[PDB]
Amino acid sequence: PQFSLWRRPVVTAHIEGQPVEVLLDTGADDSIVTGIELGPHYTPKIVGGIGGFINTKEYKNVKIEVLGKRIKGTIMTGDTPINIFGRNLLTALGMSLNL
Amino acid sequence: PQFSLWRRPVVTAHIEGQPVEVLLDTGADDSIVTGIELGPHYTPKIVGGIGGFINTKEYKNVKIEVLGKRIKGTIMTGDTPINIFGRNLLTALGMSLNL
Ligand SMILES: COC(=O)[C@@H](NC(=O)[C@@H](NC(=O)CC[C@H](O)[C@H](Cc1ccccc1)NC(=O)[C@H](C)NC(=O)[C@H](C)N)C(C)C)C(C)C
Repeated sequence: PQFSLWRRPVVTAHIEGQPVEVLLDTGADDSIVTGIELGPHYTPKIVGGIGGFINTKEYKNVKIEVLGKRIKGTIMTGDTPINIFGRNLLTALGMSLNL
Repeated sequence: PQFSLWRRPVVTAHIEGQPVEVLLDTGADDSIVTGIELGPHYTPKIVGGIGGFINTKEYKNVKIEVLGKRIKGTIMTGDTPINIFGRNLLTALGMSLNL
């Protein structure tokens, strides 16, 4: 898998069985997703960026299958315009930015 | 170079001579920076981010020297909390996201 980046690096991930489209973001410290409900045990958290900050619901031990791999990881749920797979999951997949 | 992503892929860039700390961002289609002076021949653009939109001044063909390569591209000036070098400049550098 190599993303040349001429187009957004989006891929399909299965987060606890749900297919979700996701952007591979090296500029994101965390992974935020909308549209999937992961349940009642989470930690309110806040994440910020261009535009401001949003409130998120942080989940642990989330089962995700992306690019042919199955990893367990932390996902945040919240008011996001696009689903993001941040650096915490990209390191878990062994993905790297190269020049 | 290879940037594994255990820490933020922040690098040093010179935008028309001016140095600035920049985040190489695959989740950014555009490059937005702040604290750099540019040529008042800009066109107002709007840029969306996590939780919001900010007012931007768009400059075309700005000369940039980053990661030892000289490049040219559109950079947006705005009150961004993080200086971002998006895909328009990453592709120009020849960067790739790899698994
Ligand atoms: C916990 O600490 C934090 O929250 C840290 N924040 C971060 O790490 C945040 N990183 C970030 O906020 C880094 C920026 C992200 O990569 C977003 C992703 C995005 C794309 C499209 C639409 C919406 C959002 N890109 C953008 O905002 C770019 C400028 N937008 C665009 O390219 C538009 C869509 N053309 C994440 C929370 C998303 C910190 C740097 C403040």
